[PDB]
Amino acid sequence: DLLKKEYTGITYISGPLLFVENAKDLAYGAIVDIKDGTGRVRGGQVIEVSEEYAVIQVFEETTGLDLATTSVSLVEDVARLGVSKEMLGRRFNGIGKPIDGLPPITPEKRLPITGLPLNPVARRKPEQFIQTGISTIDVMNTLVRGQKLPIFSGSGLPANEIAAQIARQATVRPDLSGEGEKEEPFAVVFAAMGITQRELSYFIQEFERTGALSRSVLFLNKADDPTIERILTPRMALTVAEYLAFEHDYHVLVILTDMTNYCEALREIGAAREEIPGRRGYPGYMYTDLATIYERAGVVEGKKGSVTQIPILSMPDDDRTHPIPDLTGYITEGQIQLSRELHRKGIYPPIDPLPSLSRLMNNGVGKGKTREDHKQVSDQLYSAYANGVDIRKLVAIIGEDALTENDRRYLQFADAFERFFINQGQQNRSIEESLQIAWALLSMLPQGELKRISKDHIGKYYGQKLEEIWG
Amino acid sequence: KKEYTGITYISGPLLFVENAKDLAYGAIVDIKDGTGRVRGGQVIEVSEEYAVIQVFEETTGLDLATTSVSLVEDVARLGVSKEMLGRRFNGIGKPIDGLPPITPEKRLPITGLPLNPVARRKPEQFIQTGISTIDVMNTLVRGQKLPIFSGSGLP
Amino acid sequence: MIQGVIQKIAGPAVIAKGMLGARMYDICKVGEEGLVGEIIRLDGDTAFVQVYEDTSGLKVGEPVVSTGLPLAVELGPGMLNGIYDGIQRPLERIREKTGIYITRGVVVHALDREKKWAWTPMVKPGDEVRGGMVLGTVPEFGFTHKILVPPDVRGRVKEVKPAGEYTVEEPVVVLEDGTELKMYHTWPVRRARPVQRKLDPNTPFLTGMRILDVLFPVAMGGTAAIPGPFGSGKTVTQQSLAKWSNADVVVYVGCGERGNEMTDVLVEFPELTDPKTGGPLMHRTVLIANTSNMPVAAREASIYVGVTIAEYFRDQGFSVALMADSTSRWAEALREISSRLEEMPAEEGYPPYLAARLAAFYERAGKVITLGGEEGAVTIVGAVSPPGGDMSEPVTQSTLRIVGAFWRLDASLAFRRHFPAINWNGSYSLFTSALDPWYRENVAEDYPELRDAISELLQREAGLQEIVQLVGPDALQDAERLVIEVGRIIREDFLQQNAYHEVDAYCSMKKAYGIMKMILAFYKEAEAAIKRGVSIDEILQLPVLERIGRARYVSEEEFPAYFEEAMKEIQGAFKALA
Ligand SMILES: Nc1ncnc2c1ncn2[C@@H]1O[C@H](COP(=O)(O)OP(=O)(O)O)[C@@H](O)[C@H]1O
Ligand SMILES: [Mg+2]
Repeated sequence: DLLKKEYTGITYISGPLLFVENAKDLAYGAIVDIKDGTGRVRGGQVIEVSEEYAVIQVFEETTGLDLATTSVSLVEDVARLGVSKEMLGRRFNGIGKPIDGLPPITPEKRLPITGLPLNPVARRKPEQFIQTGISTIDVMNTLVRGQKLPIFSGSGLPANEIAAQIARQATVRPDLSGEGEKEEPFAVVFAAMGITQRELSYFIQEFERTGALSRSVLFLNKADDPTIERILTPRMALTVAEYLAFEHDYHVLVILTDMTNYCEALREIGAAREEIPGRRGYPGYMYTDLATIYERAGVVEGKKGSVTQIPILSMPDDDRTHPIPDLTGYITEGQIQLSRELHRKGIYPPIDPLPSLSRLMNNGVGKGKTREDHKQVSDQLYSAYANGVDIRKLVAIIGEDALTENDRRYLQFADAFERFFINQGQQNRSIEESLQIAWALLSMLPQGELKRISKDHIGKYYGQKLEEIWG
Repeated sequence: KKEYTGITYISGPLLFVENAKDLAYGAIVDIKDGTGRVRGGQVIEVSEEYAVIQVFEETTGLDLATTSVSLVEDVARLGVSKEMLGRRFNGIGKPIDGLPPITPEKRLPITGLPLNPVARRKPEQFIQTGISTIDVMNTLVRGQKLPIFSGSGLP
Repeated sequence: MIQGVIQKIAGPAVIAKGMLGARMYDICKVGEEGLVGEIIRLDGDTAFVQVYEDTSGLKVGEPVVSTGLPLAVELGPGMLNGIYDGIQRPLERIREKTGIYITRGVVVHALDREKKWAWTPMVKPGDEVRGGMVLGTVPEFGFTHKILVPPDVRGRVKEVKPAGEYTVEEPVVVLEDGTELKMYHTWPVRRARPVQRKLDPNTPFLTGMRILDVLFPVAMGGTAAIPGPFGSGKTVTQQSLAKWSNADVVVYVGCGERGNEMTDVLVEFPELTDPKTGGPLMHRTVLIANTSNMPVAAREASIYVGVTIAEYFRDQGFSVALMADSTSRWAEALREISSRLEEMPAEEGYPPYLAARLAAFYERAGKVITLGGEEGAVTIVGAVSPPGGDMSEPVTQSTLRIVGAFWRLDASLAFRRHFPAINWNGSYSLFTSALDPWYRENVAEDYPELRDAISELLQREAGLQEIVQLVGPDALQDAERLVIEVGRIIREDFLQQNAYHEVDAYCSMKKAYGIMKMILAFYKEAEAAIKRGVSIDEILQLPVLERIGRARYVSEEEFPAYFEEAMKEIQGAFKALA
């Protein structure tokens, strides 16, 4: 329709909720406009409708509202976002309004922000290897195009720097796969939820220096912005990413700054509505709500585009069993976990290899894709590093002077591994250099102890000395 | 005999029936629906306005229009006899071995009266269980309560 | 039938008024779009409906129509080589009616009405028919699909159709009472299909994994549970079981998990080979898919549909294996609905009736004599996803008290890339003593003795590890260092298995028996050598260790020569020490 209808008779305002009685004409999930007595207009959404009264959650703060003059008017029945190809290079707030001073976009379509589930028949397996330039990711936790790979961080760990480095250095290798094509760079969709100025300025300066702002769409919700707007931002960011990737064949990389703030914003609404909580007070439906965000990535059969997600989240008191990391690990296809101990020693990036995992690693590596010895080298490195870490605990009891000759080899291997393979700085290693370093690290062990590697590769790559690379 | 048809609420294992103040607390009732199937139930609360019944089995076929409730017995009772040696029962007294039901010498409430502490006497005789680790070191005496603590996969 | 109007909408729950006369658990049509619903609570003139589709955009006042029947599934030919959602709708035809996204209100039939099947009658006019008897035979992907009388239909045959090609809607047999029997029938998903008699379990369910087949066996009609934290190996193990097991028909239920896992099955299975028939592997598999971002209320329906289909294939004389990807999501969905019902919750917010549902789901398995006199079996393997790996969860504890086998996974083993990462200390199996008469006749006469010796060695190694943590490995005597090293060899050779390797992914029973025999022979020779005077540092450098340690990758057809060479090499190596 083209008319407008206003509902008066608000009977309850408290916190983020608002009740209106005679609003039975409002559809469930609709978007409404709340008009103040001074003319200010605020947004809202219906979360429960009945013939007795309707419940509306308010995005902005409730200061200045009164029960005598406030009125509620309908905007649209289903929350929709106007998208276009021209929003590349623009900046928007948490609810989609421009904040760069340019005039508003002209839509080509209006798409629901909640999205729709992808048909499992229409999906296809992600198999394209992506070279990030980090040895601990490229070799042992390989990332493929179309994967959801979050980063598990801490309070003082440099997760933002790692994400910026990955976005700067990411590329595919068509020469290894035999295609011979030259690709085009990823389009970036950046969604910030409760971000601070200290990190936002760093991200802006990094994107300005790398020149990636002309290919980027930014959704910013700052720390002093209203909390309830964080419900919408991931949905609109993923709607734009899906539209671009599956209508214009772009390769889209999506970064979400902090899902912990999103979970707190969800817990506020859940506690306001007296929902049955899960563990640590979070609402019981948080798994489904987190699933409606993560599973919007992947690849689609018969289409060139793709969506890749790199969420970032902070672990409270570095606890892996906290509900947010627990459900994120249950939903996503792996994780990258940073270590505080490696950070204290000065190692950058401080990626801990043992708790990290990549589920789609087997699809994108092997013969004809990267190299024939990738997986076995990764397995041998994992086993040897685990043995060295185990010996580190025996040393604290019996002393390192009482060790056998065999265990000292594992201890020195662990030390050299930490000091050379993980620690790389800002340099951009290729996959071949990372494999060369890995083979140079495996050469310090006896040839008969490489149980997980076939003799064919051992006879071809073993024997290279680490001083030949760094000397 | 008498049937109550004032059902007003069904949700999960509970149902409410109005004007049922004649039902004693803890009684056993039969729930009948339009298809003729009969289910069991127990009264868990009696009031002036309605009574609350916990339903055995499942409540798939029930509806508020045709459901009726009839009384079976006010107190859960079991018929006992010496014919029961060699029989199998399903946990509420119904045979499952295929033999005809026994004829009861008496009907007793399943909840038992406490023993008078001045009526007991000290246990003084043992039971041969045939297991050396129980017979020799942890002997079982007639009148003892000797539990067995086990794990999950233990036999 | 009863009609009403919507009174209140709140998420996945809809309350309709004017619903007097409706019955519990009936299927309703909600709104102008005709969304599928189910009544779960009656209160006066109102009814409480949960919706199996998204409820965004609905308005108060839309009509609600009750069908008067519970949820049911169509059972007949054409179910193999297909994928269904939570309420049995084919996804391959939703893929045609809609684009790459799944939308609301799509009405498709479970069985294709256009395809014609070659009908071959087996009954004659004048014959007495009864529930569970066969009416005819229809070929399907190398099988022989048998048309079955519905379980509660009795009568006498009036006329039958001659041999020919008909659709599933064609009435082939007409009874004297006027009832027509088609090529399919409908059955409520919450009623277990009746049988004649249950039977004891005496035949093992071969999985292809050494540790599960040898140490913790499960019988053909048994049940098992595999709990563990995220990243421990539950899905890979279940898919390996789907690939390599000896079941005739495999039913897979993706209750609330990722969609890429179902995509992998849809893509890779048509290229694999059925082990016992030689055809494509997907021709024996039925998939039920309800991913994480699908509507919440359909998770229970997927489980019930899967178990009902698995029982339907049981009645035809097949042995069916049913895999449940996660039974914890079912409990979470129950908790989410219980939140919308405002009822009193249990220990961790779950409804109190959760254990009854879990018990009723698991007790549908077992080996039976069907109503037609044939023999069938259904075995259920269900995964559990505890929050944070806490095994004291109510769902984990409820499952522990009804299953026959328990395969606990460990995160510490998965961290060091030791797979299948089965925790030997916390796992058990109750079918071990009943399968011995099969093992003695089909594998070897001394196989249970070898298995018990291996278990004793593992127990002794587990006993010594408390001292190694206390005073270090070097303080032990050589006779105990031998036990420690043999335990390490067993752990790194026999128990470890790679599911993605070209050869090691599948292992027969005789190969595992040969490996166990080689390990025990080496241990006996080493124990004899220590008392003679040889230091242990001499023994564990013999080249026969590499011969033992790489026997995993030897192919099945080449193993008998390798075994006979290694057994001679053991004696050749151990006589030259002292
Ligand atoms: N038998 C095995 N052989 C080799 N790798 C395995 C095996 N089992 C599990 N894995 C590895 O462990 C990971 C576990 O992933 P998955 O089983 O999908 O998740 P979850 O167990 O949390 O459902 C997989 O990515 C796989 O690479
Ligand atoms: Mg899984």
